Amino acid sequence: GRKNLQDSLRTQEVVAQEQKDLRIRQIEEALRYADEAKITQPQIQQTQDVTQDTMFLLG
Amino acid sequence: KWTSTAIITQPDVGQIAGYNNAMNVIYGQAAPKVSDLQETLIGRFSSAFSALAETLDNQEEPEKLTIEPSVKNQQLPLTVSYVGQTAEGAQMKLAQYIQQVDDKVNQELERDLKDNIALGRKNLQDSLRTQEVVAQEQKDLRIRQIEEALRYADEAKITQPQIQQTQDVTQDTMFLLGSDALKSMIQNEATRPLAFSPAYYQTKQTLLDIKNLKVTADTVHVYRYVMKPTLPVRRDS
Amino acid sequence: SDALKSMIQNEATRPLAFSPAYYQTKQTLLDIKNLKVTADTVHVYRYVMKPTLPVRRDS
Amino acid sequence: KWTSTAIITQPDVGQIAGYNNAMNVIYGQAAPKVSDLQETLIGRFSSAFSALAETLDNQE
Repeated sequence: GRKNLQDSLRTQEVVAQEQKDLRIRQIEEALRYADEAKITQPQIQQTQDVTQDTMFLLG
Repeated sequence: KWTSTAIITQPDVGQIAGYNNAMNVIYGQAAPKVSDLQETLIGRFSSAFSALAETLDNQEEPEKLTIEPSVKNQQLPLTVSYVGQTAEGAQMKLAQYIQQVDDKVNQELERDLKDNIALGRKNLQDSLRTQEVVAQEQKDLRIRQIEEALRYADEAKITQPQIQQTQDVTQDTMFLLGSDALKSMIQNEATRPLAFSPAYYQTKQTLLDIKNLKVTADTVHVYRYVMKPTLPVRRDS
Repeated sequence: SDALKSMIQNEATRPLAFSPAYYQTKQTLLDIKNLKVTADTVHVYRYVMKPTLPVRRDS
Repeated sequence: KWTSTAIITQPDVGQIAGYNNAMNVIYGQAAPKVSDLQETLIGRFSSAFSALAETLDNQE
């Protein structure tokens, strides 16, 4: 069971890394788009946990 | 010449639990039923036992293996008996024959289990492939709406925010976000992350577990020994 | 007016309004085309007893 | 001269399940009911088993 569990935790890290890498790509695309739109500044004085779609408000 | 006896009872309930879980995943909604699994295991043994017993009965040899309920001393379950021509031999053969039948069924169960898995791999692989197409199509439509919106915006005379807070909205209203952001999305249309169907991601989770999966079908038994074969002092035939 | 003109100018393209029947049609088509079944590993019988000892009589 | 016997019982329920589930879910009122699937499988099993026996008796 412990051998299984150690394997499972290992495979799971690989899936996490792939997702982590994909989100970082979406962030790289969002920056060029935000500059292009002419938002190079915060549209809110606040900061919040924010999805890709509403991300642009961060500046 | 000499009758050696052994006493047996029920299946090992625990051992099959993993076979039952796997079977539920593969078959799913269609329903493999619990009932049919009990019938498939019990059937491999039944059919196989009867045949061995059959072969022994027909030959003009005194090698007679029989089953009926009989008493132990403290439990009444099934008593199995074998008549051998030497006492030591009746005890050895009886052990060997119950076991040999255990091995036969376990190999038939392992064999069917393989068959279940192979059917599941064709089905998963085909579903996964189909699911991507529908998602990519739906996506291609949403991209089209982003294009339509841009055209609408350039006519509408809104090229910049009429709404300060960004949100997702359909092509008729989208233009209010402003043309400039819309122009970029179209320009970089290809890189955008691919859309997933609620079914698709589920499929991937299931496949992901399936490769991890542990299951037994070589150490399962269909009987347990209450009394293991003993050396006889009975000269009944 | 500005939006309303754009819609008329690009009248042809406009999305299609679809009934529940459309989604049911694609749903049913997708589902038959995946399906697989059994064809030789299916039995409709079980043996309580495997053919046995000939010394019996019947008519 | 010498007669062989076998004893049989119910169908293997899990294996037919898919055929029945798919059929009802996809078609609805339009193709066979769970009852009608059942009736049809047995009507077919029963007519064939009996027909082999019938031909066989009639032979001497």
